[PDB]
Amino acid sequence: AAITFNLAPESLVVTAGSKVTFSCKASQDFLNSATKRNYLTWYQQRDGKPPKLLIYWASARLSGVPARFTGSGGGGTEFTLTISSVKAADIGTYYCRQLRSRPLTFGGGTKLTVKQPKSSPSVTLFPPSSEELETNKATLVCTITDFYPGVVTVDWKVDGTPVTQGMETTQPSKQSNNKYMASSYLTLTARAWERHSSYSCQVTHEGHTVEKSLS
Amino acid sequence: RGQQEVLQDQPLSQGARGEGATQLAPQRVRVTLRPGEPQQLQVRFLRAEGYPVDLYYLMDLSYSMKDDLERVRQLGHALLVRLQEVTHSVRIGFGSFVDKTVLPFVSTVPSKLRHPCPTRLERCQSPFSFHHVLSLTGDAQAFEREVGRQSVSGNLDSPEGGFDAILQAALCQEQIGWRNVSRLLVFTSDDTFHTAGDGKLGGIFMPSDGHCHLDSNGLYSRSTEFDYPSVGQVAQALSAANIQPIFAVTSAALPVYQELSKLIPKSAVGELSEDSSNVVQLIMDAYNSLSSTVTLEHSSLPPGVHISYESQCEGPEKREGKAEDRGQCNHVRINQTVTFWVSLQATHCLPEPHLLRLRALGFSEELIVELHTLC
Amino acid sequence: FNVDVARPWLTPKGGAPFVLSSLLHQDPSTNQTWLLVTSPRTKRTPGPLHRCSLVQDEILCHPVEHVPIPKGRHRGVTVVRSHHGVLICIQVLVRRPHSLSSELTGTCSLLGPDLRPQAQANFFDLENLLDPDARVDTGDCAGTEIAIILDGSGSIDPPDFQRAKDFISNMMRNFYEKCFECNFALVQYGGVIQTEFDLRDSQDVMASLARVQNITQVGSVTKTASAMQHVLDSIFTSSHGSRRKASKVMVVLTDGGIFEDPLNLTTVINSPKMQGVERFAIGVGEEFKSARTARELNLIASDPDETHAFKVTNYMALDGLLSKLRYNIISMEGTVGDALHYQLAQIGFSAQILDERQVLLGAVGAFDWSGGALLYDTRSRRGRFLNQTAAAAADAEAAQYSYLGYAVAVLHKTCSLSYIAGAPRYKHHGAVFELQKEGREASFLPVLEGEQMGSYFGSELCPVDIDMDGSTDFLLVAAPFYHVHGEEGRVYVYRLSEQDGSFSLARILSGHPGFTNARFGFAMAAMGDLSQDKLTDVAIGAPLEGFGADDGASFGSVYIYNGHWDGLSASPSQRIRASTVAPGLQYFGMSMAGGFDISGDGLADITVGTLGQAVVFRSRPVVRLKVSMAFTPSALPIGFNGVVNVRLCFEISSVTTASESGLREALLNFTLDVDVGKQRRRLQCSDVRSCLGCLREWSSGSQLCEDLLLMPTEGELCEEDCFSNASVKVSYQLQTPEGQTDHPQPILDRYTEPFAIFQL
Amino acid sequence: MVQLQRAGPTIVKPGSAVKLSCKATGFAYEDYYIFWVRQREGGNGQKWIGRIHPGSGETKYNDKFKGKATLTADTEASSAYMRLTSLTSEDTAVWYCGWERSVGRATFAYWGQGTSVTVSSAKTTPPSVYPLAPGSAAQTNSMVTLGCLVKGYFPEPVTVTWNSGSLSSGVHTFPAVLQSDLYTLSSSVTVPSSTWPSETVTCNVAHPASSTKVDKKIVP
Ligand SMILES: *[C@@H]1O[C@H](CO)[C@@H](O[C@@H]2O[C@H](CO)[C@@H](O[C@@H]3O[C@H](CO[C@H]4O[C@H](CO)[C@@H](O)[C@H](O)[C@@H]4O)[C@@H](O)[C@H](O[C@H]4O[C@H](CO)[C@@H](O)[C@H](O)[C@@H]4O)[C@@H]3O)[C@H](O)[C@H]2NC(C)=O)[C@H](O)[C@H]1NC(C)=O
Ligand SMILES: *[C@@H]1O[C@H](CO)[C@@H](O[C@@H]2O[C@H](CO)[C@@H](O[C@@H]3O[C@H](CO)[C@@H](O)[C@H](O)[C@@H]3O)[C@H](O)[C@H]2NC(C)=O)[C@H](O)[C@H]1NC(C)=O
Ligand SMILES: *[C@@H]1O[C@H](CO)[C@@H](O[C@@H]2O[C@H](CO)[C@@H](O)[C@H](O)[C@H]2NC(C)=O)[C@H](O)[C@H]1NC(C)=O
Ligand SMILES: *[C@@H]1O[C@H](CO)[C@@H](O[C@@H]2O[C@H](CO)[C@@H](O)[C@H](O)[C@H]2NC(C)=O)[C@H](O)[C@H]1NC(C)=O
Ligand SMILES: *[C@@H]1O[C@H](CO)[C@@H](O)[C@H](O)[C@H]1NC(C)=O
Ligand SMILES: *[C@@H]1O[C@H](CO)[C@@H](O)[C@H](O)[C@H]1NC(C)=O
Ligand SMILES: *[C@@H]1O[C@H](CO)[C@@H](O)[C@H](O)[C@H]1NC(C)=O
Ligand SMILES: [Ca+2]
Ligand SMILES: [Ca+2]
Ligand SMILES: [Ca+2]
Ligand SMILES: [Ca+2]
Ligand SMILES: [Ca+2]
Ligand SMILES: [Ca+2]
Repeated sequence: AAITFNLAPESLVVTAGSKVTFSCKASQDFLNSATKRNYLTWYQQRDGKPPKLLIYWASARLSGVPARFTGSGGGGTEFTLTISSVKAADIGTYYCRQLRSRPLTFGGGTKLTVKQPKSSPSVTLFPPSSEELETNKATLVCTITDFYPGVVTVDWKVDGTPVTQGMETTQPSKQSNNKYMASSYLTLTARAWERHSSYSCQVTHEGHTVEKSLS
Repeated sequence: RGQQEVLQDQPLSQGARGEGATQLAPQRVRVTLRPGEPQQLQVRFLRAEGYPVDLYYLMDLSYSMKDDLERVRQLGHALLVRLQEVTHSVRIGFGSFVDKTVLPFVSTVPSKLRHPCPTRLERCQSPFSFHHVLSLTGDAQAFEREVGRQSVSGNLDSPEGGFDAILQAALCQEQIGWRNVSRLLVFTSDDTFHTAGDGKLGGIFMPSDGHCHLDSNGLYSRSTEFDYPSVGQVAQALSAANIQPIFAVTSAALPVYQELSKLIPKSAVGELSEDSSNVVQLIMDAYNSLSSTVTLEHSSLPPGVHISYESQCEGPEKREGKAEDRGQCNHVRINQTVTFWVSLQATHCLPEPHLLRLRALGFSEELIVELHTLC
Repeated sequence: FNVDVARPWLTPKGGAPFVLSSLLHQDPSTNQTWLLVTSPRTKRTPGPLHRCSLVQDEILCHPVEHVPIPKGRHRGVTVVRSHHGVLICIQVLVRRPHSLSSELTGTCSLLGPDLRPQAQANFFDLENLLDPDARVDTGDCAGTEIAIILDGSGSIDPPDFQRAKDFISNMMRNFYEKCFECNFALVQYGGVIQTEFDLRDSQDVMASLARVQNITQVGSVTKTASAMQHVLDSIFTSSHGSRRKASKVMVVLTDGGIFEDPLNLTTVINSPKMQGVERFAIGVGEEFKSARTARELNLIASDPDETHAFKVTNYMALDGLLSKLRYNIISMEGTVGDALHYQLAQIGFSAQILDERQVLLGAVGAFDWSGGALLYDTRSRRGRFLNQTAAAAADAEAAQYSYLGYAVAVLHKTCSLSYIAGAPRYKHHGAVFELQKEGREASFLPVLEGEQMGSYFGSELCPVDIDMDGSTDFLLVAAPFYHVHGEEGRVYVYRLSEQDGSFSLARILSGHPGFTNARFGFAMAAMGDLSQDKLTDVAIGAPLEGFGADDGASFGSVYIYNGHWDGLSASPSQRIRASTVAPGLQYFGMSMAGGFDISGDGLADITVGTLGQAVVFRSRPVVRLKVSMAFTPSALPIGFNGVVNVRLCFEISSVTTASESGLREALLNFTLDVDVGKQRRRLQCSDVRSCLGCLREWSSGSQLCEDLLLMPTEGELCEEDCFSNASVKVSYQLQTPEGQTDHPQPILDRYTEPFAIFQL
Repeated sequence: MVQLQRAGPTIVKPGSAVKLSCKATGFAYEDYYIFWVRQREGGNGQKWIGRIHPGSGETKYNDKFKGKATLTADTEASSAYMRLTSLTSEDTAVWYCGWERSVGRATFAYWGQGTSVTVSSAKTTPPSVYPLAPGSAAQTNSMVTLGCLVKGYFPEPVTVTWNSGSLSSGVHTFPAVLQSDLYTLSSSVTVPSSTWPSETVTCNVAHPASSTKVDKKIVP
């Protein structure tokens, strides 16, 4: 057995200088009856860097951590890490952590994202390259760039018939300009590519469906 | 102040031939105490005339007791007769012991396990720890028949495993047939005894536990697995079972068993002849000297409770006031009454009602005191 | 006190070892610490010794090689230890082939500090190792089976036949007198063949003898070969009492030759089963003078025919044949009633390593269980037996059954050694002996004696060196079966004189009041230094404390006594109870060891042995705090009505733990009592919160500080006392996490007051 | 101060075993515990592995890694190790050794730099670069988008630039994804239509694992 964690929300949309508040809850009490301390720890991780210790006990900060972070979160089963005024350096992922009993478990984490005004995706479609056909391979790629928020869905259709197999969607990522991007592939053989006359990709976002096509 | 009540005060009675025996009164008394204030409870004990007796014979069957067994084979009827002079319903039993069946206590060469006697022409028994033979019965013929069917055995070292037999006899109540009457165990031997710790010589490390281990045919089969009883364990078991030992031991072993008797509160020691010819007189002398001592003792007191006794052997006796921890009167004649003054005081208020059991050692009767406190 | 009962380590229950004793060991070179445990022989593990370490938060055990391997029953296993190495002893049984006796003594192995074999010793036939002048250095300034084939042919008239029966009866009686292992069978033959009684019936000599007189004559033709065949088929088999390893004999008693026998003699004699049967032919009657019957007799008998074939004039002459047959059939049994001496000496019953070469071994069964000790030199392989001087025979018998050598120990004086031994049965209450040396003669004498019968005084010994200067200061003697109500036990603490080495009682120790059965004192051990004061600390066991109560989940305890400059503590500093350690522990506290660091903290630890399991207890750091305080103003001026600044700083004055560790997870909790003792106080805390139940986390350094303010009490100040010093009391306390924590949390020094007082 | 170093990334075929390392400096190596945690991609977060106490060699394992990991320590070299047995394609993750806070309780007060393990049977294969010719309809807009497809390369990484790195805006290098057993990647740039095809547009793809550099000019 092991203590379970529910760290929600999975992500928070925040703006510089605005109060923020995470939350995770534990399936068992963390209040060690003797020392009366709650055995929960908070970590911070910047993309591409090892995690760091922020708050060891439920409300005790580590040396070097700026005061704007606060542990709070009493009770023994519900905890909340609060930031008085978010800043750019604070953009990352935070995990809360069991410390009272074994096995030791984490809460999955919560990622912060800076808020930006909505931006419709810029969609472009490129047919298979000429040289790929001489290798008996064919693939169709659609690029979706500079859109906000980062949630979108795409549906591929060849000759108006949706295809649900043979696609690989590149991981959406966040840019320094506070925008997102994405891509999708359409694995096909050269023989299979010539079986059809026209192709099209569909994009779903907060608005009206946007499409492109080839032939 | 304090208070004291009587719930049962059934009059003393020697008891009709069918029922009515009562030798201790009162039987139920309620005491309430304000700490620092003493209260004096009165108790009185009457020595009935024909009180029943249960006798269990426990004989050492080592080889040196071969001559002894020949006489015991024929003393059942006489022993029954002599006890019938002092009591109206006597019954007798029998059991034996030699030692544990492991080296160095007993020779484990298979031939000597089949025949421990020095020569192959005489009757012999394989060594055993304890063997219950005859349950208590009122028939001397059964005693003569079963004892006559026994034979002597042998072991390797002088001390014998009789403490096993004593403890098993105390613990095994239903098997041996004990009644709620005067219980007398006659332990007869010619050598000293083994005690806890000795078993380590034989590779035994599990101490004796207080459970009856006799099997379907009255044999302590699991003897080699457990260690000998300690002296304190035997004393405690005899006290709990209310059995009175009478050690009939030869002259060489007399001092050891006198020292042992001092530790066990009610017991007697006598000199057993080399042939065991004087067993009946030994039993009778011990029994008479044992029933003429009336001793009153208390169970474990609650915390902060104190108790004292002032024995009174006759009505006009003085008030000495000595703070003895256990009343006792000696040379109590049949058909007589004595009196103990049990004084009770306390220090702290108890958290709940407590109970005491003041029992005349050697008899079943008892006196439950329901002790409370106030402030 | 110092021992961590919240984090025990246990050997798996029902695991490979059924621990009988546990023991800590350390190789002085590699500094590796093991946990040696013992076990009886079982099908799972031949035993007797295993070395166990802490692998995966559990105790895992592997056997130690080059140790003697017991066979069959568990006779006894003994193990001791010193910085010179480890000694193992096993009681072994050797059944001497010739006679009906047994020898019970030990076989031993002396391993080095790293458990590599160094020496071995077998103690059977001890008189060949002995040396009554070896210097006692003390730093001086299958039996026999017989089958009889009786001829019942009618040619024997009834008188001669009663004589033949009498011959058989006298033969049986005579043979049993000088051959205890002999067994008999009787087959009467003729027109028919008839087992009178097989070897099984011979186990009751009287009944078998009776059966002989009960025989009835068949009186018909002589079928001798069929009689031999029937003895071969029916008498000499495992189904009728015969034993494979036992000798097999025949005695044929015939008065004439074979005539009209359906079988053939030469095939019967040559039969595969006959090989190994010693046939004796007894011939009676005139017929045997003829050549043919003589040939038959020489054919039935086994050569040398002069010693196996026989002839007698008439059936009366049989009574004389007994001598020759008895010589030729039964081998002499030899002496069997000789004295015991070293036959059951049981050497290795106790043990003690004196130095790299010499060991001291107990010999409880030495002389009718008088006892003694053997001083063995494992390199020269020679030893000296030491015991109580016999003097006249009247005194030698008085020393029987004392069990001297039940326990052995060494006392270390400023300039010499001294060997002591235990005699729990001495005068039926126990005693402790000591080796007095006077030139050549060295012998044990009683120095201490018990008081109660059967208390087993002297069964356990524990010399204690309090300040670890190399000189014993106390001697602990146990009487585990001491009786008041049941068996409670007792322990006698004996002070050792620095001038004469004499003994003088200092104290009597008893278990917790409330248990009639505790067996207190059954196991004791000097556990090195646990409290970290550089004084030795003792442990005692009460394996029966709580036996049989309630569900009986666990019983047994261990008491921990701390040592002081004036000797052992008056009352125990700890009492570990089996029920608070784990479920299922039976007889917790019958073996112990300590003084070696097994957890990795660098602090000495403990091991307690259940009857079936081992337990290891981690010791805890002992922390002493130092309280300092400062005032501002340093003193209150007359009429002052302001606020007093206070700087309170605690410090770790003990070097037991590194500074960076601080107090680990324990929170410092302190309270301030201002102007203690006054009916109405003159000062009080600025904030009640700041001075009551103040919890703080240590700074991770060697010091912690706080700042506080005090203000005068409200209202006019009483004129009775206006300028007396104000007393401030700072009582502190450690709050340690509950549960099973990775590091052993600190414990405040029990023998230092947990507070300080300062004045203004 | 306290810091931890590690061997670095390791590529191993399925079914093998790997012995990672975590050197320690700046503290008494035999007084504190060393913990290991496994961080996996795809939202798997982190899961604790076990512990080891160098002062005594004593270990403890989460049941999920009971038979998988095996920790050990070297007091002389002040370096700990983890041994992973019978690695599978699922064991691919980044692992971290740690050092418990001296006071209080914080399992990972200090972390090592990072070590990444990939369990793949694919051989070292260079990439194949395919230009993405814009559709005929995209030539009429003010802004034109181009790109290339880096398909079929292993192991990671491959660095993609445009015009020998002179162009530094509008470049989007999406994270690579694996097909079958061989990785794939794409990159999209955007330049004014008034500059393409009127001016050369090219990309440079470097695959150090094969010492391969490929140049591909975009053509309509
Ligand atoms: C402490 O330990 C010492 C040994 O270190 C013991 O001394 C031994 O004592 C035993 C007797 O207990 C001595 O036994 C010897 O036995 C031999 C055989 O005697 C047999 O025959 C006689 C009858 O004739 C029987 O009583 C006996 O049981 C045997 O069946 C004899 O050879 C010995 O006597 C001869 O030698 C001794 C010693 O040289 C002479 O004094 C005698 O006059 C005679 O010549 C003897 O009886 C054994 O010899 C002793 N050994 C030593 C070295 O002295 C102590 O008994 C022991 N103390 C205690 C208290 O147990
Ligand atoms: C920090 O230490 C202080 C020491 O004073 C602790 O306060 C004391 O706590 C104990 C345990 O709860 C109290 O004992 C109990 O108090 C009441 C009143 O008598 C009663 O219910 C019980 O009989 C028992 O004695 C004690 O009164 C209290 N105060 C003092 C002055 O001793 C405090 O609890 C500690 N901090 C923490 C967080 O535990
Ligand atoms: C002797 O007296 C004792 C004590 O009174 C009796 O013990 C009883 O044992 C039975 C066994 O089933 C219990 O149910 C009773 O509760 C016990 N107490 C009483 C008061 O009966 C014991 O049975 C008596 N023995 C004989 C033979 O009468
Ligand atoms: C085994 O342990 C002992 C005891 O700690 C070590 O002895 C110490 O050795 C160091 C140098 O290594 C000295 O500075 C200490 O003073 C020694 N302590 C004592 C109490 O004498 C010994 O070195 C260790 N041996 C090995 C091989 O590690
Ligand atoms: C005890 O005395 C009473 C007095 O009535 C008597 O009936 C009873 O028999 C007594 N016993 C003897 C032996 O006299
Ligand atoms: C043999 O013994 C039996 C049984 O005791 C008896 O009946 C019978 O008469 C005896 N036979 C002879 C010949 O003595
Ligand atoms: C048995 O057989 C042998 C070998 O054939 C022969 O010599 C002998 O005479 C025979 N004996 C009898 C009694 O038949
Ligand atoms: Ca005897
Ligand atoms: Ca006799
Ligand atoms: Ca015996
Ligand atoms: Ca000393
Ligand atoms: Ca100490
Ligand atoms: Ca330790």
